[PDB]
Amino acid sequence: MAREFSLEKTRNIGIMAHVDAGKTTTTERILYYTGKITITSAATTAQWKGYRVNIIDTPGHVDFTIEVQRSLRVLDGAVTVLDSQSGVEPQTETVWRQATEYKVPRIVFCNKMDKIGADFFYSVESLHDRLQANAHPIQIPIGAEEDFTGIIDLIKMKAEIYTNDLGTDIQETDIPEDYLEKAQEWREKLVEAVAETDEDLMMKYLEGEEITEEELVAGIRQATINVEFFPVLAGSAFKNKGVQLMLDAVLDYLPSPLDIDAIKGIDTKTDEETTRPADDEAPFASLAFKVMTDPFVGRLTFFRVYSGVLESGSYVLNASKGKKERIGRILQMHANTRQEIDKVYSGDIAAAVGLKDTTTGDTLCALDAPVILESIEFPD
Ligand code: NA
Repeated sequence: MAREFSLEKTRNIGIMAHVDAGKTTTTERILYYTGKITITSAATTAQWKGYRVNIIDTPGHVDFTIEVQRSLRVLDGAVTVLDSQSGVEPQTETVWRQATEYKVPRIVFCNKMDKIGADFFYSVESLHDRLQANAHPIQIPIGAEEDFTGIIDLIKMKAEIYTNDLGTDIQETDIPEDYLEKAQEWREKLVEAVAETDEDLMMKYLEGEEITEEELVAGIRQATINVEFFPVLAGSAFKNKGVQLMLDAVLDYLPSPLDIDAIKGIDTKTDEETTRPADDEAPFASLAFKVMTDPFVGRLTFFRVYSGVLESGSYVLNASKGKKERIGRILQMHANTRQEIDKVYSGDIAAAVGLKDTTTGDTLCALDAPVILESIEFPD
């Protein structure tokens, strides 16, 4: 009947992580924290503090084919996970450059801060040296290796101290005195780096004016969405340290569907290029990204809606196959449940029951406003 979560309050994300960086644990913990109400699902519908969060599956190994490019068009932003002991590795770099080519904003989670050899600053520096990435810490860890016990928020200049490995009984305190100057130092570097991404901010910073928290957070957000800045966080997913903070950063800095360039397509009627921006009033257009065989409802086809709205029990056009398709039931797969819905809006992800001739990469769109979307980048 009504759109539950607005476009502004939607986050379509992927987790970019090599198997050594702890992809599965991080994903499992994210699904746990965002699922409050082995088969890995193509996309999980979830929530975090009033925002819709859709976690989209991505490969744990380097993909040099076309399949990688497709998932990058479905997700809007990503969390890149690093093994704090190793920093950026060759495989990590390739994945990072692909994501930059396809303009995917990212926050970086330096995982395994409790492992022997874990070095947050080394990991941060490797982003600059090996990728020329404009990465800046928005946190500094309290301790390292078995002494890793907390995380300092550079924005608020407060600290979280963990008392267990469950993610409960978190003590919110002031920064310990032995880390205050170091925190001040890294916060100054952060302010300076953010100021360098915005002319109006740099003018104020150079003139010595006070940059507010709201202005600093907004600056980080805009630069991150522009793929010209990468906030760096720390934690241990397996020991439930820094997970909630990282999820907060997804909301704070990663893009909503309105923050991304509108998807391009070919209008088959005029034979010219067009776009399908996130607009519930515009004609329906979507991309299928995974075909699943579910052991309950049967053939499920996952899709991402870019424009318009789709009602369950309707007819749409598979513009890639050149034929009309019936959309029966529509489901959204949660971590612990499966919800049936009668309408999917722009920017959301869902799964249609029993679609006959639809495969990954196909455009599903309005019968009256046909378009072929750019799943694979158009030739030139
Ligand atoms: Na994208």
